[PDB]
Amino acid sequence: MFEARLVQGSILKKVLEALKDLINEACWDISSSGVNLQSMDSSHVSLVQLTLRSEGFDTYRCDRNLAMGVNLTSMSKILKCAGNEDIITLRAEDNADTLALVFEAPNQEKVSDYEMKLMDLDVEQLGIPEQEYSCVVKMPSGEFARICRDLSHIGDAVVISCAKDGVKFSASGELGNGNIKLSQTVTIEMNEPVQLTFALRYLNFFTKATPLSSTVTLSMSADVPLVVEYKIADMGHLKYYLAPKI
Amino acid sequence: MFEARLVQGSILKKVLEALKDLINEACWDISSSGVNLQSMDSSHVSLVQLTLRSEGFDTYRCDRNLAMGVNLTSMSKILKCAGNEDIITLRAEDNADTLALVFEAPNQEKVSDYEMKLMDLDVEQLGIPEQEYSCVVKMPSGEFARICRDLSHIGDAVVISCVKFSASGELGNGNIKLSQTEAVTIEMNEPVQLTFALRYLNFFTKATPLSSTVTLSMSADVPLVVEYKIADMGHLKYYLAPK
Amino acid sequence: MFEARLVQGSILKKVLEALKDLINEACWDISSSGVNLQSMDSSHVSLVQLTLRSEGFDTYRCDRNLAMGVNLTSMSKILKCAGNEDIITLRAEDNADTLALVFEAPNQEKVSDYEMKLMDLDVEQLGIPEQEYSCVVKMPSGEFARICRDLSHIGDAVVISCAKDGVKFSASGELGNGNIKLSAVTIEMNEPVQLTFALRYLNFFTKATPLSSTVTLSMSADVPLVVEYKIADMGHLKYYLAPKIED
Amino acid sequence: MQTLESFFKP
Amino acid sequence: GMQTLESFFKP
Amino acid sequence: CKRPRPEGMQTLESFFKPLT
Repeated sequence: MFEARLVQGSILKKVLEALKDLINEACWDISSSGVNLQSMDSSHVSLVQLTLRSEGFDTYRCDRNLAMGVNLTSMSKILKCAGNEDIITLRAEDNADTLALVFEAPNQEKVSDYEMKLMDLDVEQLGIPEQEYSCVVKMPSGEFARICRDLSHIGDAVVISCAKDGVKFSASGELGNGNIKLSQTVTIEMNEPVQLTFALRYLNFFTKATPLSSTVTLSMSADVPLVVEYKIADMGHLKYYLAPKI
Repeated sequence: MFEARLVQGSILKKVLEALKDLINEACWDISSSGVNLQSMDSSHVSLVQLTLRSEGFDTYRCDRNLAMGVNLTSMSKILKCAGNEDIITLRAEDNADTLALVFEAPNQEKVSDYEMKLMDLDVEQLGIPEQEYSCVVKMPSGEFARICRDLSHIGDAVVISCVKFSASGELGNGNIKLSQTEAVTIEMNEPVQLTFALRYLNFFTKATPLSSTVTLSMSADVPLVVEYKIADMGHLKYYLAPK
Repeated sequence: MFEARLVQGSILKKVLEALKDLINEACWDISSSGVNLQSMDSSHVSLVQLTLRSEGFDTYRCDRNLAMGVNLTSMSKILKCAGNEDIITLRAEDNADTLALVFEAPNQEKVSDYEMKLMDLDVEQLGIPEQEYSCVVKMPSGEFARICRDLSHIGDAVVISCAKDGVKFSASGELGNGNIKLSAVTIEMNEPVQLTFALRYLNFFTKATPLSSTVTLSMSADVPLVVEYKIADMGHLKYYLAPKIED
Repeated sequence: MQTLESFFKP
Repeated sequence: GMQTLESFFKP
Repeated sequence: CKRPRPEGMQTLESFFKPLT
């Protein structure tokens, strides 16, 4: 049995918008520490990791532990029906193939109930080791989204180059090439500098999280996946992982 | 010699947006009491009944009733050429091949004149009686739109049930509960629980901009009626049969 | 080496909106004096002619005249990458197989370099003598564009009819007909003129509409219509359209 | 569904 | 229903 | 048939061994 109420349902809505153009089915891990989701996309080339800590739900009760197999697509059409100012409660009989979703509102006048079936889902979890990356780049999440859109008109892979006082972005295609250089304000923290290439198609799904945070942080190291993180204030985060190109 | 000036042009634009998506052709009947229109979607599952009182208009002239065969699409196209602050005039002559829409721009700056070709047309009409509806729900248009736009993604049919809208499909189901009073009133003499096609309700709701309120009206085993009132001059009632 | 710096780059941006749609390849003539682009559209029924004066830029540098073969689609795509408030700088070498475009944020913190593979084309330029027009109309950019938008939902050409106190645009079609009478609107008319133009082409021109808040239409009996959008203390975009003729 | 004219008088 | 600009302006 | 995979990358499984 799990029940969880959220005063800022605003967020769930956006979480699901993030997750939804990337993966269609996933598995929600529910515990008393909170709500966790790990999923790769269908190519096993990116992966998304979601955490919504119990201490952030304006009401939390996980009774026993619980893995809910969910069509994110379905779920996305449901959270789209939530008003933006709506209080979103979740609830799940401690098994039965069905998760429940309540949208209360401002002046307690309208109340929306949706029940979505769920799914025996045999999905595959990876263990990501604890580590720290050579380069940690912090930038305004907006600035990063438009960067990936811009360069994505030029080419389809981006070359990210980290250095003491700045980071660079480069692409090239049958049109020419282009290069975007940002430099310490946009923050860097770096042991050894880095240079990898990543596929914009996936980056450009990641920035769909952009409304969750005003900042985004990428982490890198030689010949290992990029980490793209968004801090969901007071509450947890969305990491995307992307394997480097080549 | 029909003539109808309307100092709030927008009313008419909103009117044509409200119809053009449901019905493509239609007979505009003009009389001294004002303007009227009745027409079923080609499905024949619904119709719209329009009423624009002669008092509505700032000026109104008519010495011969008149049934104008209008292509609503090309009327919409034209009316998209009206400016929202534009005064609008509709004029048609005793004898009918064309309708004429003038858009006088506020400040004596520009006039535009559009003569629309009319079609000789035979659109069926239905007599609908004045009756007592078990329930009459009232509420803000805005909300009632969102509810259809919402449940559209769940199923293709809503069960209305004094007040509760609800639906369901392959993924699961949903419902929305409104009571009391953002002003949502009820008038009830009998529980009622019909089933309508969202496709249609979603057409009806293009009328939302004419009115911050909508009203539902229903009774068992009979068509739903949804109504938006063009302020201080009339109404736009849609009717839909249940499944 | 060529080098134009335009601090207020939203302008290069609009110029490509205003061109890419009518023509997709052009030849940028660069020189002491400035930039010059003249192309016919593809049917030869219409022509655009751009001038950007050197004294118009914030910074200008030319050592050898240049005809640069540019793919306009590609350049608008790159330009579409600029911040509405970026300083933009065109650079190219004489070598020349490659025009650079640089976008620098007004804090010198973000800076983009997009450098564009060039092209090679022969392009029929056209002799266009300075001439008087027997009638000329000033008008709001916006109002001209709605008028053309409007009218093209009724018919596919517009009779532009001029008087000493009125301009009337009229169109005609399967659904019926329409006209719009116009009495910042000014007519300087050495004599009356009525002529008919294709709304397609006009509807491309009106795109320059974001470059200026005024537009002028210049015309006379059997000579192409001219529609001019003046780019503030810098130059212009002028479009030419041949009048419709008896079939 | 049933057309609207299985409910209305002509 | 139109004519080419080469009619009006000389190459 | 060759199972479709975008050109030029490895699975994450080659980097993060899956739980078992």
